[PDB]
Amino acid sequence: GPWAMALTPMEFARKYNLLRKDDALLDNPVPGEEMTAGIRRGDAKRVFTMQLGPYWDGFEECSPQAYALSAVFMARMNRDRDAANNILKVLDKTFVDGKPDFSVARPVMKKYQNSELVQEVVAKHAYVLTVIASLLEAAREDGVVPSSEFLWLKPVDRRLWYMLNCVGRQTPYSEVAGPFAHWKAEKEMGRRSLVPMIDEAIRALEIAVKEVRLTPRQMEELE
Amino acid sequence: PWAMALTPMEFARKYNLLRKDDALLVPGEEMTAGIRRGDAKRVFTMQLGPYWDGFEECSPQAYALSAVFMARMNRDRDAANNILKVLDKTFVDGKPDFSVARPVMKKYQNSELVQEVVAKHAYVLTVIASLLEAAREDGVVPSSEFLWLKPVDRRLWYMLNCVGRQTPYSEVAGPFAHWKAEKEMGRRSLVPMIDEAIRALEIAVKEVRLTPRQMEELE
Repeated sequence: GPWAMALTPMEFARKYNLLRKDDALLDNPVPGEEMTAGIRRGDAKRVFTMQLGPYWDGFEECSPQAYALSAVFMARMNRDRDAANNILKVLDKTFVDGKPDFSVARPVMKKYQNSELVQEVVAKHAYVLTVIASLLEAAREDGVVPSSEFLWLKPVDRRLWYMLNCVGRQTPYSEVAGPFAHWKAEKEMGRRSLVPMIDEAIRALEIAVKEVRLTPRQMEELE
Repeated sequence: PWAMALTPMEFARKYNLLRKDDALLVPGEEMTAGIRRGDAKRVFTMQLGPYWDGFEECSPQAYALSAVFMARMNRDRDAANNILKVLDKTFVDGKPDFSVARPVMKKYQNSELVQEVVAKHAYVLTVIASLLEAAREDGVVPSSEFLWLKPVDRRLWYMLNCVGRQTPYSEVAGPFAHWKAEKEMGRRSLVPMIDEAIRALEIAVKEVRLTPRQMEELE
């Protein structure tokens, strides 16, 4: 269960009771749109909002894994691969063994957290997830940083793993669609936002749900 | 969080291998258990896994990592890196593409150095252990280039992470000892040669003091 596939949009919507009878269609049927559910927008706002996670409030307050990965991407932003790789290898080796110390990253955090490029990112994003996404995107200015290199993350932190895997994708997994939409909104607004900006997640979920035909049993099952 | 390799004492409890060791036997050995030698033999025998019987008969994971290691034995880093790059990328998405190994398995399976390994090892696990050890004559090939194996095949992950190590994890002590035994005899052996794993488990269990709670349970 630490290693399941990402939920598809339809599976996400069923897992969180987000499907409804679509009464715009059920009172005004549109040709080429039959046998499709609608989405409960209010409940989806809640769900996407709860994916956003904690506000950024100093790197020392981050999770151990977010801390140590931020340090790597910092080190890369600042063009220091051996600090970056060294953290990658220690976490790799201790992943083979029982549990890792992310504490290997502390010296690199200390050295780069107040650096110009890191301070630009933190200025411009308000959530841990959206800070670190932007930190990954800047570290890929240096070169190659695939999610490969921190494969160990998926069982530790499913959400963080999916957020970081969608950096560079155009469409995110439904389980990180909230912070991804918010990250983009921050980027479009040119500032950090503490107010959740997750509407694009809802619109995309609606659309993805509209592309899937239900059976009649399934249509009657909608409330 | 992450599933840790069992210690010797946990391995021993999990397979019900501890036994009351009699009041007709050692100072400094108060509160220790003995081992059921027969039952441990059967557990280590079962860890050996299947006989090697053609590369087409291996699991998809074993097939592809074997293909990687052969490629390195024959010094084609690129086709080895391509496979690994491709299984990384691909595991990160829904399911890794083991089929990418197929071409590589076809090109080097009958090559001199692979044939020498296959000749000398009777088990899949002992074959691929030796394929990995030989792949390291080319360069560094850590289990860090195949982190994904840990959840796909735990046994194989543990076997391959033990190549280079002097003491194995208990969960692969059988095929580790067999592998050493075959390298020592200079031939493949179909009869399990797993006594070293029994002797190591006994030594390790004797270093661990039990509580009065745990001693009361022994037979």
